[PDB]
Order: sequence, then C-alpha cells, then structure tokens
Amino acid sequence: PALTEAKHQQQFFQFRLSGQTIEVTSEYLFRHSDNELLHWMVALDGKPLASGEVPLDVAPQGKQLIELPELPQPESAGQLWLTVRVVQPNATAWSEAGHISAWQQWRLAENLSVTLPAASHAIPHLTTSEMDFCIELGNKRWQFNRQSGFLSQMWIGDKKQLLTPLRDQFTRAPLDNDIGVSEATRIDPNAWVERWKAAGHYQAEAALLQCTADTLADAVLITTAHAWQHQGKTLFISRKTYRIDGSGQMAITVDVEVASDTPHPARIGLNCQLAQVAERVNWLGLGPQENYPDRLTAACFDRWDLPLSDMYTPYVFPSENGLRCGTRELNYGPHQWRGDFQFNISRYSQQQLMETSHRHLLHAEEGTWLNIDGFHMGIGGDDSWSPSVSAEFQLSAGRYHYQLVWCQK
Amino acid sequence: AALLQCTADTLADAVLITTAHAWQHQGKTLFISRKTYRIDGSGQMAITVDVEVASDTPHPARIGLNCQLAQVAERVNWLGLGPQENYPDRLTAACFDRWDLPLSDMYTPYVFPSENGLRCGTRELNYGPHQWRGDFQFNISRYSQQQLMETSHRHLLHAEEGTWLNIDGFHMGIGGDDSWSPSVSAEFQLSAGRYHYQLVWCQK
Repeated sequence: PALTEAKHQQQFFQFRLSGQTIEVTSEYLFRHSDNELLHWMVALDGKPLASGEVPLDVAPQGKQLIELPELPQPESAGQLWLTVRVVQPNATAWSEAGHISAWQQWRLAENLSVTLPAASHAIPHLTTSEMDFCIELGNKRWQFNRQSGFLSQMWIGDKKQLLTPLRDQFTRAPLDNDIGVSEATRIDPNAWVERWKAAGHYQAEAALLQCTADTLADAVLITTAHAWQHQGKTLFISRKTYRIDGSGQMAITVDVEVASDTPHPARIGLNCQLAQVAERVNWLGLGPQENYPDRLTAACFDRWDLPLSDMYTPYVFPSENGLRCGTRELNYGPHQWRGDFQFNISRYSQQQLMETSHRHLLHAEEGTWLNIDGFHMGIGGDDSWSPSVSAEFQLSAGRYHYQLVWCQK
Repeated sequence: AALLQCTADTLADAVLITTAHAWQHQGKTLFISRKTYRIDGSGQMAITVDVEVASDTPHPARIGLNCQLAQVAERVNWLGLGPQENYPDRLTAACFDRWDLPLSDMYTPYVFPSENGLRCGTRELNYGPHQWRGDFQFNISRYSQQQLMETSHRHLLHAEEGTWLNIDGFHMGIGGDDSWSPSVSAEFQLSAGRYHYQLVWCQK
C-alpha cells in the first residue's frame, strides 16, 4: 500500500485552492502538460453533486488557474468535499490511456446536523439477574456480563452476534518497525515492542471497578469502569456509558486515562469477534487502501466498498495492518457503526498475527475480527532499527475520549 | 444559542440533566454543545461537555464556560501552572504546583485591555466555598470580556458586581511572531472539529 503514498507525494502537479479557483503548478522542468486532463468533482458525504473536466495547459514550472463554475450549496447536513484528478487521456510508452497521475482533495464545507431523532413508541426493557443485565427491544437483545463488565452477547432474533465480547484494546500486533532488531536472544530495550512488553501492556489484567444499569425515560443506561493493571500498577482506566434507546441504537462513550509513566500505547479502541462473515465492506472515510495516521495523505475521503479480502494486507511477515482512518460510517452485514474512528476488519486476531511468522501460516478464524480505534499510533519508518515514530504521532495525551454508535438494519 | 433539548432524569444515585444547544448565525450553525450534568448524593456536580465546530467556520478563540459569581473573595488558590499568566503557546516558564494569590494578581493590566490572566493546566481551583476539578484553564476577575472588549484604556475599567469566571476546556494560542498579521501557529489553533471536557463543581 505504501507505494501509493509515494506516488501521491511524488506527483508532478501541485494544487492550491482559493475560493473557486484552483491553482495548478507544474513540477515538470521540460515538458508541457500535453497529455493532461483535469477531472474535478464535488460530493456530499459521498454523494456526488457535480463533476467537471478540464484540460491542462501548463508550462514546465508554470501555473494554471482554474475557474470553477458556481458550486452547489446543499442544505442537507454533511461534509462537502472537492476532489481533483489528473488524467492521461492517451497512452504512453509506459502508461495506459486514462492513467491517473495526480490527485488532491479539499473539504469545502460542513453542515452540522441539528436534528433530533424522532420519538420511539417504546423503550428498551431492562432485566437484572445475578450474572447480568438484559436489554430487550423487539427481536433485539443485548447482554452485559456483570462479572466482566462487558457487553457479552447480543442477538437479532435468535441469532447470536458475537463470538467474543466487546472490549477495550490497547495494543497491536507489532510492526516490523515496532520490533526493529530486537531478538529473543538479543533484545533491544528501546524497541517499542520491547517497552510495551516490559510494561505489561500485552498482558495486563482488566478489573471491574464498577458497572451499573439505569432506566431513563427514553432509554436504558449502562455504566462501567475498568482498570488495567500489572504488577500493582495501573496502566489504564476505561470509563464507559452505553445508552440504548427506543430506536434500537446503542451509543457508546469512552473515556480513557493513561498513566503518564507508561509507554504510549499503540492504540486506543475496542474489539470483538463478530459471529457473522460477509462479502463486502463499505465505509465512508479514508480510502481505499490501508492508511495510517502518519501515512494517509494519499488516501481519499469518500464512500468505499470492497471485498473483505481487500481489507487485509498480506505482509509476508505478519502484523497489524489494513487500517483505514477518518471513518465516519462503517457497514458490515446488518451492522452499522458511526462516529469518528479508524478500524480494521479481517479473519485474524491480533494474537494470531502476532504469533505467526509467515503469512502462509495464517488460517482464518471463526468469524470476523473487528478493531475499532478511537486512536492509533503512527507507524514510523525513518529507519527500521530504531524508534522512528514522531512525537506528533504518539498517543501521549494522557486522556482520550471517543464515541460511537452501533445499529442493525 | 438555541435549545435543542433539555431533559431531567432520576437515577438510583443521582439526578441527571442533559442539554443540547446550537449557536447559529444567519442560518448557519457554528457550534453545537451537548452536555450532561450529574448531581449525586455527595452534592457534587459533574459536568460533561462535548462540542462540535463547523469545519468551515474560523477556529474559535476558545471553548469553555463562564458565569458571574455573586461572591467576591480575597485569594485564589489552584493546582496547576503558575504563578503567572500563561497561555498555550506561552507557558514553558510556568510551573506546575499549588498556587495561592490575591485576586488582584489574577489580572493583567495591559494598558490596552483584552483577554488576560489565564492559567493553564489546572486540575483544581478554589475560590470561596467553591471548588472546581478537572483539567482546564481559566481566568478570574471583575471584568467581563465584554467590558474588556469595549474599553480602550485600562484606567477606564470598573470592577463589576461579582466575580467573573472563565473556565476553558481549550484555548487558542496568542501568537506574536508579529503584530500585523496572523501569527498563531497551527498547533495552537482550535481546529479539531470536536472537543470534549469534564468538570466537577462543589462547595465546602
């Protein structure tokens, strides 16, 4: 996937946007834009509202101004984005016709949603037990284990939906960069992995601090608090609220605290093993390829739909992969998630990935593994034998917050 | 501001209030503020704020709350960055400790008046019988921002009725590379789009 970032960063054309004008600059020293078409287009949350085509005429090292026709001013809520692409109409000795040589995108506007969810004719029905809490609403049912404090299962009809409970996750299956040259025999104490390990990140134990349920006028409310500890030290604290309304949506809210003296964690999110397994993956966010915090300029914000298989990156030596950031809506099966996060989805648990040395040895697991991150550390790469992730990409804030919405169709 | 919603609910151990407002202007919605107030049997009020900012509006100077307290005290005591006025892009010299000063010291008599006296990275703030807790920045004086904003010389300010208090979850940098162009660096602009903060208020 990296190749793409490269291609993008190396493009020969550079754009500037000013009002309705696009400024184009040529990084060619000798040629003229003689096989160049500029396609542009506007969309609202993925919905295309206008497209255009304009032939480029730029001298090496020159500028070209591009005047935009009056732009649409949708009422509807959402993000308005502009995207340009450069195309090579005619083939070349090294390229096919219709080749894309450059692109760039901008966010034009935003229409914040001020609407309210219409009333529901009913409200979830809570049900205590010793072991748990039961929330029911129609065919839908959710259960939270009282000992663990997690959402243990959920049904649609008589169908269980998870093979694994929904939980906080703070680590990742180490990247090559996370490892560097650390070896079992000869460990490198500064490697991220090494530190994480030593800190017990990989093996901290969660502890329920609190778990409560409450009935509100329009929904049911659950609250939890856990602590991950290791050898007496508390690494993290996770406080959540789950709120299920009469519309059948579950809103999740997460607030985490990280000990300042622990190594910044690879990530901050949740995960679970879904019982279902589908064909496609559809999302509204950065795509379509794998992208990370410190490697995503080449990605575009749009609506993507791919086959599950494509959501996996077959790095010969396996590790965390396939992430997509800046996601607002994710759809898989009957499920839908909403918010602002990054995620990955495949048939391999991080543990598997982490424990397997060659790609050829992985075997798909039972359902679908899903990781939803509120935040994720950068990947680095300045070199692969020292820590190369820049500070701006480390999860060093100490406190993190994120929210999410889960539903079915 | 426009009330979008306001509700109350009784929980087993506390009372819960929730609100949602929208600030608009000429049909455009600039911000959205969603809160929860939760008062328990211990008499503490926990506040939770989540804001959304239109990506196409100019980054706001700050994100917080304010009010005019009826009381007026002598000292100010806090646990955070001090003791002098400090801002996001101007605070390396400040220290994290417990500070106690006289109200007067919480004001910066810039000849030409403006926002001032802020202290960041605060975890606990005490004034009178009150106490606030969380992670914020604040300022406290006898002058409303409006006054400051409307007065050209320091000598013309007059203390207002009680004590004005501004508690910020976030605050923009002040800049200074030059004073005749925008000099605040990007790292100091409130450009995230979404902000969250929490607070705790009580009395002694």
